[PDB]
Amino acid sequence: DIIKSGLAEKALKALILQCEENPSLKNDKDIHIIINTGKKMGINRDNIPRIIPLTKYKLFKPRDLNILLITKDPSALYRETLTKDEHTSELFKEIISVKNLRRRFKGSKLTQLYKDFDLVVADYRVHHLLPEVLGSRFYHGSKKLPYMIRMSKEVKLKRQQMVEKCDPIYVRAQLRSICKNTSYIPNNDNCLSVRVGYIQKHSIPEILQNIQDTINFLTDKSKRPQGGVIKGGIISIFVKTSNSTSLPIYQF
Amino acid sequence: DYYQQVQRGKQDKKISR
Amino acid sequence: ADVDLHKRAGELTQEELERIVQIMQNPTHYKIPAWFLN
Amino acid sequence: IKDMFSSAMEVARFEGAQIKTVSGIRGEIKRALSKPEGHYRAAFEDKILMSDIVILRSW
Amino acid sequence: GLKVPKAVQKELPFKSQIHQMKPQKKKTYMAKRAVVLGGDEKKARSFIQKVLTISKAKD
Amino acid sequence: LREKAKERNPDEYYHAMHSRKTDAKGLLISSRHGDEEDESLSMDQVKLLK
Amino acid sequence: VKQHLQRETQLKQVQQRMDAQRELLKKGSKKKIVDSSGKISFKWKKQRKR
Amino acid sequence: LEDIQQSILKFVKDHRYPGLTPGLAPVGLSDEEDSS
Amino acid sequence: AVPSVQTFGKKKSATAVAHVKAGKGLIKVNGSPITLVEPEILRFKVYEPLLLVGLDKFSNIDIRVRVTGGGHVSQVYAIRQAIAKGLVAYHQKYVDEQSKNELKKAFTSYDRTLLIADSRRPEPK
RNA sequence: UGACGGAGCCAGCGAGUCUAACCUUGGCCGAGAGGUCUUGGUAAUCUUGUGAAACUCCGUCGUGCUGGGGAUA
Repeated sequence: DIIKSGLAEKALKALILQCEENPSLKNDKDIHIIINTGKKMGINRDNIPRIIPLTKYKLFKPRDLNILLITKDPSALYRETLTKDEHTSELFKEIISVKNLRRRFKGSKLTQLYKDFDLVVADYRVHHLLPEVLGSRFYHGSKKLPYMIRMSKEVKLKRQQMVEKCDPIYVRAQLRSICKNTSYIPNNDNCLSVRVGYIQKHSIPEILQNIQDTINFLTDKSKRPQGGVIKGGIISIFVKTSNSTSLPIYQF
Repeated sequence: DYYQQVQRGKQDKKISR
Repeated sequence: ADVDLHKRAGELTQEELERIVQIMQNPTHYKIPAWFLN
Repeated sequence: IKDMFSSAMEVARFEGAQIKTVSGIRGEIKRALSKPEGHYRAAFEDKILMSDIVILRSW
Repeated sequence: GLKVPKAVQKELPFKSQIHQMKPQKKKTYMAKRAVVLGGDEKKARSFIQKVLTISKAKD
Repeated sequence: LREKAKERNPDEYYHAMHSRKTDAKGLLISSRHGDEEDESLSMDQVKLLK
Repeated sequence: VKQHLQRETQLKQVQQRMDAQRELLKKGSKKKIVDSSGKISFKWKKQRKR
Repeated sequence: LEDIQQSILKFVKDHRYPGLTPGLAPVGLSDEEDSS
Repeated sequence: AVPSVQTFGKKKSATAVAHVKAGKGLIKVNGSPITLVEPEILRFKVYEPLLLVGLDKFSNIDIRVRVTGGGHVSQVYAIRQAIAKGLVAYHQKYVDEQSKNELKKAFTSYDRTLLIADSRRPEPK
C-alpha cells in the first residue's frame, strides 16, 4: 500500500544532496526507481514501452524537448499535415521516414542522432523494424527508446485496408500523454526500472507522489495489459541516478 | 551521509559473503 | 508576431519590430519550444 | 586479432611469428593495425571462426 | 546445402540443369478442395508415421 | 559445375527441350505437380469435382 | 444446440456460394451484375433451353 | 439460457501489430484541447 | 496462337527484350507506356524508331519491352535497338519483304546501331 | 557548377552451421563458477542480396574567407 515514510524521504533527499556535489555524476539529471518484484514477471522483453499514467504531475511538456518522428513509406501526408496544421506545426524537431532515415544515418550518424534528440517517436506500423535502422545504441538501456503512436485513430479490419489519413489533434494528444506520463518496459527477471522525475524540474513531494503513482499502476489488478504486471509481492524499491547507488525504500 | 551508509552496506555485504 | 514573412526588413513599423524583439527577448513565456534555441 | 598485445610496438617486436588457433589452424602475424593498439592482422591456413583463440607459443 | 549461383546455373548444359522448383504462394483449388479425415484416421496417420521412422532409424 | 558451364557447347539439341522450358531469369522451370498429371484440368473435370 | 445452429448456417452459406459457382459455369449467356456494395451477381439472358 | 434460447429459436486492436494494445498512449480529455 | 516476334537490344550491360505482335497499337516499356521513359531528355532517342518510319507502321501492332541491367542511357539505347529490330523482324515475318527492307534501309540510313550494336572491344595496339 | 528541403529512377561483382564492439550503474539467484535482469557513456566502412552514387525533376535562398582569454546584456 502507501509508500511515503521517513526512509523514502531521507533516501531521496540524500540522493539529491549527493548528486549536487559529487564530481562523478554532474551530467546525469534523472531519478529512477528500481522495483525488485517478488517473482519473475513472465512476459518477455519486446522493446515497446508501455505507459504509466501519473495522476497529478506533468513531468514534461512536449515543447521542452527534442522530438524525432518516424513515419511510413511515402511520408508526404504525415509531413505536410503535421507541419502546416498549427496545432502540431512546431512540436516535432524532425519528421522523417524509415527508408530515407536508414539511407541517411549509418554508423556514427546514429551516435550524433542519439545525442541530438531525446524523444524518439515512431509510427506503430514501423516501430518493429527500427532496431536495425537505429542500431543498438537506442536499445541498450532505455532512455531514447522509441514510443509507439497511432497517427489516425483508425482501426484495420480484415479484407480491407486502412485509409491513409492522419489526425494532428490526436497525435498531439498522444504526445502530450507520452510526455505527461512515464513509462516502463517489461522483462523476464524481477528487476524493473521506471524513470520518475528530473533533477531541477521536480521536488521531493511530487517525485514521491509519482513514485507512489507508478507503484499503484504497476501492482494494480485491473489495467492488466498496460499495467497489471506485478502479480506477486513487490519486495523492494530503490532510487538512483544512472551512476549513483541504489538508495533503498520499502524493504517489505 | 545515508548515501555513504548504504554504499558501505552493500560493500561489506559482498565482502562478508 | 504577425509580420508577413516576405517583407524586406527595411519597411518595418516600430510596433512590428518591437513585437519581434520582445518575442526574441523573452522566448519562454511566449511558449516557444526549447529546441528552437540552444 | 584483438588482445594478446598492448601496443603496436609489441606487435612490431613480434611480426612474422607463427601462431595457431586451438583448432590447429596454423597462421602468422603480419602487421599491426594502426588505430586499435594491440590489434593486428594475421593470415591463416583457411577461415578461422569467431569462437577461436589464437596462440603464440613462446618460452 | 550446396548453393550453386544463378549466373552459373543459367549457363549449364541441358543434362546438368538443376531442377529446383519454386514454393507455391497461391491457395490452389485442389489443395483447398482435398479432404483429410480426422480422429481415428489422424491417429492412424500418426501411428504409421511413428512406426515408419522407428523402423528407418533402427535400420 | 563451373567447368561444365564453360564447356556447354550451345549447339546442343535434345528432344526434351520441347517439353521442358525456362523462366524469365533463364533458370529451369520445374513443375511442382506431377509430371504424370496435368496442372490445369478441363472444364468437365472441374464440373465433376465441384 | 446453439453451435449446431452456427455450423448449419455456415454450411448453408458455403454450399450456396458453391452452388452459385456451379450454376455459373454451366452454359448460356450471362453478364456480371455489380450492386452498390460490390456483391456481384450474374444475370442470365432471357433465352429458354433448346 | 434466455440469450441462448433466443439465439437457438430466433480499446484498439491492430490485427497485424499485437504490440499496439500495450503500446499506444492513454490519451485523456485534458490532452486534446487547451493551450499547450 | 498469335503471330508474335521477340528481339533483343543491348548496350553495355542493359538488355531489352521486345515482343511484337498484332494488336491495336500500344507501345509499353516495362509495363508503363513509352511516353514515360526517363531521363526524359533521351525520350526522343527512344522515339526515333517510331518517328523515322511513321506511326502508321505501329498502328496495327503492339510492342512490349522488358529492360533490365545497365544505366539510364544504356537502357534507352537498348530500348531503341529492341524496338527497331523488332519492327523489322515483324515486317519480315508477317508483312511483306519490301516493307521489311524499306525499314532496314531507313534505320540503316539513320544509324545502323539501331540494328547492330558495337559489341566486342578493345584493340590491343 | 552553390546551399537548404522533398520526389522519380538505373547496375554488375559477392552466399563455409558462417559475420563479428568496448567501458560502466545497480537488482536478484548461487557455496563458488557464474547466470539473468537493469542502466549510462564511448566507438561504428553495420549486419548476405532489397539498395548504389553521380544523375533527373519540383519549392526556397542568394554569391567580398578564418581565432581565443579581455570587454555590454
